[PDB]
Parts: sequence; structure tokens; C-alpha cells
Amino acid sequence: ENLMQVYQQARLSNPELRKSAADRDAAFEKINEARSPLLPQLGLGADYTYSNGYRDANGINSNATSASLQLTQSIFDMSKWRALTLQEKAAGIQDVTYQTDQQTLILNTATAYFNVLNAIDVLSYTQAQKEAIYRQLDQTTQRFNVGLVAITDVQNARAQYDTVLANELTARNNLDNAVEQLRQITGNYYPELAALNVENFKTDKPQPVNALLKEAEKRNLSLLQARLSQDLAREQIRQAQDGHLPTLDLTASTGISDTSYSGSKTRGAAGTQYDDSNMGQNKVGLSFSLPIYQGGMVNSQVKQAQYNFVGASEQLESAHRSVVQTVRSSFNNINASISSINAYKQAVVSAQSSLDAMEAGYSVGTRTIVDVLDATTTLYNAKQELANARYNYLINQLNIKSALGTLNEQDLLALNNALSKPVSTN
Amino acid sequence: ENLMQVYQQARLSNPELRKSAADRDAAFEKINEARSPLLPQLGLGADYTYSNGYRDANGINSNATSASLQLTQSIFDMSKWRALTLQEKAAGIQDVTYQTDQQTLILNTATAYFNVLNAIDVLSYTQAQKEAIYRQLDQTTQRFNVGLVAITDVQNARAQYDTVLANELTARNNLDNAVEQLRQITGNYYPELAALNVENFKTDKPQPVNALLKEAEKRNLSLLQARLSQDLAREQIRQAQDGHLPTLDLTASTGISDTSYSGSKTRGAAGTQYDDSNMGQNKVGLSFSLPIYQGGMVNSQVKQAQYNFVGASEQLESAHRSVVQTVRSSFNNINASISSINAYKQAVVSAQSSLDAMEAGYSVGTRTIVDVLDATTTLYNAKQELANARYNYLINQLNIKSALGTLNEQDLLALNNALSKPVSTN
Amino acid sequence: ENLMQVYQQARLSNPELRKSAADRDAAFEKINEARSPLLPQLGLGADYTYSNGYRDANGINSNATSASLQLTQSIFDMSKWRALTLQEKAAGIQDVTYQTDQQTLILNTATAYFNVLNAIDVLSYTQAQKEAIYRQLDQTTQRFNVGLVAITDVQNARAQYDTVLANELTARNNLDNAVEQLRQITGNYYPELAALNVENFKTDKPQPVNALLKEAEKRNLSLLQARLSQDLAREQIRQAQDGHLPTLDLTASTGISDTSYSGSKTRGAAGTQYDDSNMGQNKVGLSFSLPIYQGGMVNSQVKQAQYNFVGASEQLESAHRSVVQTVRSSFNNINASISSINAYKQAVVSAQSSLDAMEAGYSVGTRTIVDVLDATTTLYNAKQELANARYNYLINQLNIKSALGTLNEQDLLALNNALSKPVSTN
Repeated sequence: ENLMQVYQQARLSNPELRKSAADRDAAFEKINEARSPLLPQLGLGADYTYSNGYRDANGINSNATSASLQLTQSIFDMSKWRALTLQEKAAGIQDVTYQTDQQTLILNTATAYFNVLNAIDVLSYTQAQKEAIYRQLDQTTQRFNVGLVAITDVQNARAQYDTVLANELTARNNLDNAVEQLRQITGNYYPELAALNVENFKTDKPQPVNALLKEAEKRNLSLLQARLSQDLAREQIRQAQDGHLPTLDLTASTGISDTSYSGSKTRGAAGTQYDDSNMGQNKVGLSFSLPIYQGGMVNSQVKQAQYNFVGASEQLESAHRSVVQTVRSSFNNINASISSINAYKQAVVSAQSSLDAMEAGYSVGTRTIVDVLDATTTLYNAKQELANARYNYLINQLNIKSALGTLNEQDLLALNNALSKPVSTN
Repeated sequence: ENLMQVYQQARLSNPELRKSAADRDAAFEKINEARSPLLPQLGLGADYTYSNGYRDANGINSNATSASLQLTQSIFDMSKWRALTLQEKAAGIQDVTYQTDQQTLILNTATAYFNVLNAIDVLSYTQAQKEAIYRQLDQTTQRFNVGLVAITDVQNARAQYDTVLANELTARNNLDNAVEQLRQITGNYYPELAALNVENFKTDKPQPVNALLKEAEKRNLSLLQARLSQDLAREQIRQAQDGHLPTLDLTASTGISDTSYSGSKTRGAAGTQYDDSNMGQNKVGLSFSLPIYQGGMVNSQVKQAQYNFVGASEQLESAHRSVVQTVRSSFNNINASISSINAYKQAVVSAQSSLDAMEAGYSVGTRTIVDVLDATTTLYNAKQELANARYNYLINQLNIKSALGTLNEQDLLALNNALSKPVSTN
Repeated sequence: ENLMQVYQQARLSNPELRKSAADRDAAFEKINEARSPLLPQLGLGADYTYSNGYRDANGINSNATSASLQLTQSIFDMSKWRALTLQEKAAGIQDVTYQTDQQTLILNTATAYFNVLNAIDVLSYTQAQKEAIYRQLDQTTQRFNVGLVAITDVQNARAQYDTVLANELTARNNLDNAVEQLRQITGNYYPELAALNVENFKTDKPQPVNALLKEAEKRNLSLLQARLSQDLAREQIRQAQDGHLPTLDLTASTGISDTSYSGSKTRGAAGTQYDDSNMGQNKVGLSFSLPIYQGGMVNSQVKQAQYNFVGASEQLESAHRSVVQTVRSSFNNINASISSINAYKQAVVSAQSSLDAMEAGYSVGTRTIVDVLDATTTLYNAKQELANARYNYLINQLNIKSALGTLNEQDLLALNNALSKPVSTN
């Protein structure tokens, strides 16, 4: 129910987070097959085959029968080690992006949480507006009944009333909308959520921008991923270099053989050579090769890896400019939130005193209760529009921390301190 | 001209629909080559080759003249069947997404069709606004001429007139833009389109939400595609399992070769063995093999397929909760459309009576005709903003029908029933 | 500083432009390896291997020792030439898109610049608004001090003041934002930028739209790229046709051999055949093959390439509809800009005369100076909202020129003519 608990149940409800985790699992597991080729290749084959050599040596008839194990083991080829390193760095990549997605979950969660509150706010306010305009219409109606005014005004207040009805329904509708938005990252409905403890609000001042810039230089996930991409490009480079490598290898195998000769040609002077055999063999030995020159195969690849490299570096710098922009913008947004909160506070005070004034106006009955509710309307609107400003302060409070690439459950707990009273959702 | 006919010509004018159709054609045709490998592989590779030995067995010249056909046919390998099933499911995928795109074309079609209707409205009424403000400029002008109100007001009205002119030009401009928007899907410019039969609106109540839930769950295209994706992942799993398959084979080949001999070394005791060859051959037989352990080849792939599976499943549930969200939101939007239509109707009646009232004001001339056209302004603005609301009702109709995964020409035919009088576009 | 210089320093600062450049370098360089296969394949693969017979073959140990260079050279396979042509066309593609981004850098570069100007504008004027409202607060305050009015008004003016303060901070904030936006393209902060020379502002009429269309047919980069895609699809088609090609080839290689015998079975009646032999060889000759029939390999591929072709064609027409839409829309936007500029000009004149009027009002003291500054507020707001309109005129100019697929530094120079006075940024 509390934002913390909301994070808790939602910690498993997210598929994409779990999806990404599983993807990381795919990467780390893929490292295994990345290690695989270096290991020896035990194998087996078998065959049977009749043959008939027509023409010249025509009339011979020869079935053939054989089977063999074939162990093989390459030794010298660093390219596989290279690919292994690629797999490693890619794994680190997947790790980082996974953490990123975690932070994303945090953000979305908090956002969706606040939206419900805001919807409740607008709901109630639009309601009070409804009643106010309603008795406005009733008054005006009665005023026509005694004939003081033109019918046109009656229809006017009519239109006001219908309009505000639409305003009710759309808002109430937005309520459940946001509710389902919450279920989207939960899979569960919630009857109620804790109200903000506005009385104990934190008007915390921002840290100086430069240190934040430093921490940003140190620990944004994205730029880190860029650097990993760069190093990976370097790995691609040496992998392109790998083509020049001599390929030391070692075969090892044994094989049975049968083959029973037949046909009239075998008859007469078989000379043992035409006789059926039972031979078997245990071949084992080195294998090796070297490309020397291959039409410029391993040449263009080099430059390709190079362009890939420098381009990746460009992406890195782009990320750099990006994080600078983002963090500054966030900081600034926080300040904006501050000032806005100030303004709306004062507005609250204003509408309040105005309200009390008009209430006194009804105290000796100078006005109508309707008007009192008009001031009441302005009052509430100002109220949780100010609350809205506070939540915006919170969101910015996360974004800057998000900008750092840091974030944790603990910040959300600090948020959880802010919550207070239970509040029914619908 | 009518929305139905517009859809009719639209059915061929769309490239992307036809594109997707042809893509389905590709997906189906590819199933054929998916069936292909099982078929026998006939072949030929005759060639000639000189040879000149040296060192130890130096000086014995020769030249082979090989020529042989090679039919081949493996029998046991389920992995290919697996890939066939994959291709099948892929074809189902392409099918589903194709139908989806059809619905998409429908939606966009009706949308663009309505936008024109709206722009016409805004155009006309804006024009009336132009005339009204104009004659205000004239009145105020003359009022300066007789020496009354200060020049500043004159320039004010001037600004009004110029501003509203700009509004005209941008209005007309948007009109032709929308016309082109229509041509974009149609490839045709249309001088005129049918007006809505506003007199006979359909105030249908929405069905209870749960039934719609059950239906859409039963037949949404997207989630269906997800399920196909999951099944495909399972197929990938058995395909990973396929690496344990022994590979039964059957070679079948034949042909002749003539290696003529030459060189001085052949001279002396040729022993028939050094005579020129003239042999042919008819080899045929099985070629079995089983991989045994191979460094963990067919291992990591298993878990990879597994993670692929579960992640796909997570996507499935994701899309599930998603469509729940969407359909509820749609229902809600429809209700909003209802209430809005109500409100604007009443606003229409109101502004109308206000109009008639002021007209009566001019009946003894208390006002100016411009004022009457101000009431007229608010009037028609209200009118076809209400029309706009009705179109929104239509769009929501198609949307709720869309989330079902249903949709067809028929609802659009009912929309065609909604249409009435011809109206020139520009 | 001037827009031209800004473009100049920026012209190298862009990563993505340089990125695309290097990518073009890749596309070109890859043509080399595309040419590569036709070249001769020199090679080598020496190796050594022990052998030990058993069962009938038992007791005759040996160890083969082989070494051989291996040149190879294919003669006839058009598919390689085909793929070469593919690579060529791909190079053309990367070229074109590179040109696209070359325009893209320009557009944004103007955009942010004008945004900076605008931000400066709104900033200053908001400041003036601040001072005005401030003195209203002071007036109302003092008025309460002598007690002419209710406290509620005091709080009202209070609220106005805090609000406008918030507007200041967000304004300044937006200023620095835009500054950083500029740095994003440049990597450099800028103290100052040239003011527009509004006095000599251009108002050229657009060329008639049809001529612009014929011009459009010439060289939009996008559509050209589409046509290249089509031709590429055709190349894919002939490449599918290339599976019918007989594969004429030429083997050419030489190698030595040693192979030493061992074992007691070799002893006795060796018959020369059971003796060590240091043979060498110089094999050379033709190679050839032809598929005949392969289970429908090169069949489904044909239809596949065909579908690829037609789909590409559909994309081409899609691009056609696209460019028509965009160019007309641009033209229209220009017209809108014109009329808007007209309107705001007149508004400026109006507010000006109103200002002078009220100034005269203070000349004999009929009003507060604050009010005069209110007119001042409306004044400047109108002023550089009009400026904003002029920049929109410029942006539209660049847009329509962009739709042409044209654009150059020279148009930006023509823009550079428009600039005038130096202006500090913050």
C-alpha cells in the first residue's frame, strides 16, 4: 500500500525487468559456448557402400564397409579467445543495460503512483464545482420562475451544468484509467493509497552543479555502456587482425574397415590384392595451414573495423554531450519546481483568506452560499495543484538521481517517509 | 464519394497493405524451400587436371579426366522438419500482422475522411467571423470619422481584422492539407464528400465491459501473435534438441575418368599399371554419423532457447495486461464522448435562443447585425464542434471494435448509413 | 558568432555527420573486398601424421610428412560480379543518406540559434513584466497601509508577484537550456550572438507550387534513395538467377611428401612398396560443376526476390506521396508565416500608439507609470513575438529548400545577411 510496498510487489510483476535479467542469463550462458570450441571434438561416423566399376575394369563388384571415431583438437588460434572476450564485454553490456531498466522501473513506479493521487484530487475538486454550479443553476432557475430574467440566462446556467457534468465523468474516468495504469506495473488493483504528509515537506536545496557533473562523469550507465562499446570495437579490430594467424591443429582418429570384393573379374589371378580385407587403422597427427595471400581478404576488414571504431567513439562523445545536457536540465527543473511551489503556496493563502472573507460575507448573509463554494472551488484547486507541484518536486528529485545513474530502493524509502494518511481510490 | 466507396478505392491504393500481402506471399513461398532439403540433390562436377610429379618419383607425367554425377539423399534428420514447422508458424505470424494492418488502413481511412469534414466547418464559420469583425472595423472606423472614439481603438479593431484574416488563410490552408492527406491514402483528389446525417444520430449504449473483455481476450490479433511467438520459441527449443540427432544419409553417384599417362618414367616395365586409365564407376551407399560429445556444443543452446522461451512468455503476458488496459480505456473514452455530445447539444440550443433573442433585438434595431453574427459565430462553432464530437463517437466506435481484433467493412457500411448530403470540399 | 561562423565551427563538431562520413568510407572500402574473390587465392598447409595399423593391417607403423602450396583461381561466376554491383549501389545509398544528414545538421543549427534569440526576448520582457507587477504590489500595499482596501487584494498582488518571479526563473532557465542546446551541436559556449536586422526583413513570394513540384521530382534525397533500393532489388533478382550458373574454376598447386615406414611387418618382402619415399607433385587443372537439380533451391528464391521488388516499388510510390505531401505543406506554412507576420506587425503598431497615448496620460499624471509599463509589456511581447514570426519565416524557407533535397551553405549565408547587432546571451 505504501510506496515502498508498492515497489515490493511490483519488483516481480515487471516482465521486462525479468525479461532483461533472463537476457543477461542468455549472455552469461552464451559465454560458455564461447568457451566451447577450444575443447576437444569427439565424434563418430559410419558407412556402407556397394560399388561397380563399369568400363575398362568392368565387371568388378565391390561393397564397402567402414566406421570410425574422430577426435580433433586445434591448439593455436587466438581468434576464438578474441571472440570469447567479445562475449565477455557484451555480457557486461547486458548487465549495465539491465541495471538501467531497473532504474526505469523505479521511475515509472513512482510516477504512476503519484498520478492516482492527482486524479483523486481533480476528482474531488470537480465534484465540489459540480455542486456549486448546480445550486447556481437552481438559483437562476427560480429567478426565472418569478420572472426576473430572460430565458437565455437559464439556458446558460444549463450549459454550465452539463459542461461540468462532462467534467465530472471524464475525471472520474481518468481515475480508473490511472488505476489500471498502476495495475499495468503490478497486475493488481488497489482500494487505497497513502496521502502525502504535506505538513512535513522537504524544501531541500540542490547540491552545487559541478560536483553533480563529476558524479555524472563517473557513473552514468549509458555512457559506461558506450565505453564498453568502444572497447568492444577494439576487440573487433584485433579480431580482424586475427586473419593473419597461422592455424595449428591436431587430428586424432581410428577406423575399422571391411569391404568384401565380388564379381567374376575378381576370379582368376586375384593376387591377394583382389581378396577381401579386414584392415584397421589408428591415424593421429598434426594439421596446419597459413593464408599467405588471399586476394586482400584480411585487409579491407581492418579499415572496416577502424571506421567502426571511430564511429563508436563519436557515439561516445554524443553520449557525453547528452548526459551533460540532461543533468543540467534536470537540476534546473528542480529549481523551477521550487519556485512554483512557492507561488502556489502563496496562492493557497490568498484563496484561503478570500474564502474566509466571503464566509464572513455570508455570516450576515450578504452573499449566497453558492459564491462561498466558488471561493471554495478556487481554494481546493489551488490546494492540490500545489500538491501537484510537490509531486513534481519529487519526480525531479528522482530524475537528478536518475541522471547520476545511481538510484536505489532507499531513495524510494525516503519518499515513503513522505506518505501519511490512507486514502480510498474510488 | 461515400465513405464506403472511398474504402473501396482505398483497398487497392494502399501500398503498405499490398506490401504486407506480398510479404505474406513471401512467407508462404518460403515454406516451399523449407520443404526443399528433403528432396534429392542431383548434381555434376566433371573436370580435367594435369599432373607432374617430381623428386624421388620424379618425371612421371600424367593427366586425369574426371567426370561423374552425384545424386544424394539423406533420410533421417528431424531438424529440417522442425525448421519447416518454424516457417509455418512464421507464415501464421505474417498472416495475423497482415490482417492487423488491414484494420489499420480502415481506421486511418475513416479518420482522414472525417478530418476534412471538420476543416470545412471551421473554415466556413471562421469566414463568418471574418465578415463580422470586418463590419465592426467599419463601424468603429466611421465612429472615429465623426470624431468620437480615439484612434487607438481603431487600430485595435484593425488588429482584430488582420488577425482573423490570418485565421482564414491558415484555415483554408489546413483544409487543402487535409485534402492531400486524403489523397495520400487514396491517390485521388475529391471535390466533394457526403455530410453527416446529424438528424439521425445513434445514441447506442456500450456493452457491459466484461463481455467485451472476454471477447477481445478471445480474439485480439496482437496477443494471438504473441502466442504464436511463444509456440515458435518452443519450436526453437526442440530445434536446439535436434543437435543430438544421428545423421542417416544415402549417397548415390557415378561416372568415368581417363587419366592418360606420359613422360619417360612410364617407359620400361609399365606392367599394365602404367597404362592409361579408362575406368568408370557406380558408387552407392549409406553415410551414417553421430556427433558424440563435442565440447558442449549442443548445450548452451538449450538454455538459450529456454530463456528465449520464458522471455517470450513475459512478452505475452505484457501484451495481455496491455490490451486489458487499452480496451478499458476505449470503453471509457466512448462514455466521455457521450457526455460531451450531450453538453455541446445543450450549448447549441442555448446559443441558438440567444441568437434569436438578439435578432429580435434587431427587430427594433437595438443592436447591430454583426452582433447577431457573433451569436451566429458562437452558434455554428458550437454546432460542428458538436459534429466533431459525433465523429469522436464514431472513432471510438471503430476503436472499441478494433481492440476486439474484429473490424470489417460492415461497420463502415453502417457509417455509410450515417452519411447524408453532398458537400463540396473547397 | 555570426550564423555562418557558427555553422563553420559546428561543421566539424558534429559526430553524427562525421559518423555517417566514416560509414560512407566503410561502404566504399567494402567494395574492395567485394572485388576480392575474383583474385587468386595463394595458400599453404603443411602437416605431419603418425599412423598405426591393426587387425590384418597390424604391425605396419608409419608416419606421413606432407607439405604443399595451394593456389586457386575461379574463372566463371557472375554472382560475384553481381554482389559487386550490389555493393556499389549500397555505396550510392550510404552516400545519399550522408547528404541527407549533411542537410540535417544545417537545419538544426539554424533552429537552436533562433531559439536562443527567442529565449533572450522572452527573458527580457518577462523582466519588465516583473518590475511592473512589483510596483503594483507596492501600490496596493501602501494603499492597505492607509487602509483604503481589503487585505485580500494585497495577497492577490502578492500572488501575482510570486507568480511572475517563477516566470522569471523559468525564463532564465530556458535561456541556459537553449544555450546548452547550442553547445550540443557545437561543443562550445557562446557569450553573444548577432541580432536580427528586422528593418530590412525579406518578404519574398514563393514560386508557383507546380514548378516547385517539377523541381521536387528532380532530387529529393529520400526518393532517390528509394529508387536505388529498387534497382538493388533488381540486382537481388538477377543474383537469384545466378544460381543456374555453371561454376567454371581452375585448380593449381604443388607439394612434397616423405612418409617414413617403421615396424617389423615392413621387414621381409618389402617389394619397394614397403619403402620410404620422398615424392613431390605439381598438380594443375580445370575445375567445374553444375547443379542440374537441387530440390528447388533456386526457385522459391526467385519469387522471393520478386516480392522484394514489388514491395520496394510500393515503398517508392509511398515516398512519392510523401514528398508531395511535405512540399505542399511547406509552401502552405510559408504563406501562414507571411500572414502571421502581417498581423503581428499591425499589433505592434497598435500597442505602440496605445503606449504613447498612456504616456501622454502620465504626462499630466492621469495614470500610474506602472500602467504605462503594462502597455510596455504588451509592447515588447508583441515585438519579439513578431520577431518569432520572422524566424518562423526563415525556418520555413529552410524547410521548403530542404524538401527540394537541395540546401547549401549559401542559403545560410543569405540568412547571415539578415543578422546585425551583437547581443550578449546571459
